[PDB]
Amino acid sequence: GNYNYRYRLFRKSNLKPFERDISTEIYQAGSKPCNGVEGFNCYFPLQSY
Amino acid sequence: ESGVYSSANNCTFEYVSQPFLKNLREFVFKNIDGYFKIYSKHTPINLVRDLPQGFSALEPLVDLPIGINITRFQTLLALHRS
Ligand SMILES: *[C@@H]1O[C@H](CO)[C@@H](O[C@@H]2O[C@H](CO)[C@@H](O)[C@H](O)[C@H]2NC(C)=O)[C@H](O)[C@H]1NC(C)=O
Ligand SMILES: *[C@@H]1O[C@H](CO)[C@@H](O[C@@H]2O[C@H](CO)[C@@H](O)[C@H](O)[C@H]2NC(C)=O)[C@H](O)[C@H]1NC(C)=O
Repeated sequence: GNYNYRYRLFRKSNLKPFERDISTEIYQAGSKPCNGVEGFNCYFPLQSY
Repeated sequence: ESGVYSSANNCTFEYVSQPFLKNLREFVFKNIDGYFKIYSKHTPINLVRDLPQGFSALEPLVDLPIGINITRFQTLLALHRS
């Protein structure tokens, strides 16, 4: 299983054409402020295949 | 060149070209669709304080194929540190 091929899953909004995002930060999936603590309603967008 | 940059991480783009510079120097910077456009013009100014009365066009100077979500900018000086 090659897990090096990962990609971003969650983001605040969409992308303008032809640009790249390298923000490796927790994404808040709900009303719980992650504040660098992860947990519920908080996910790491980068996941592999 | 050691102004402020101290933790320059791995990055993508570098470029070098000719230098630009009572000199009225006008520049236009635009960012459209991951493209950076720079127009420039240099004139000999003879007015005291503010912009003069007249008309002068600006020629295109450089284009860059780099996509950045630019929102702010600042000017760089070279003070007499001595
Ligand atoms: C080269 O760029 C990559 C792209 O971000 C860096 O990868 C991660 O960078 C963050 C810092 O924002 C680190 O916390 C991670 O540990 C890095 N992931 C790794 C190393 O697998 C990478 O750090 C950059 N290279 C260097 C030497 O900084
Ligand atoms: C470029 O960066 C700015 C940084 O503020 C982004 O502006 C924020 O975008 C988020 C996206 O949901 C909004 O929730 C904030 O309210 C915005 N803040 C401000 C001050 O505008 C902007 O979206 C970025 N451009 C992109 C991602 O294309």
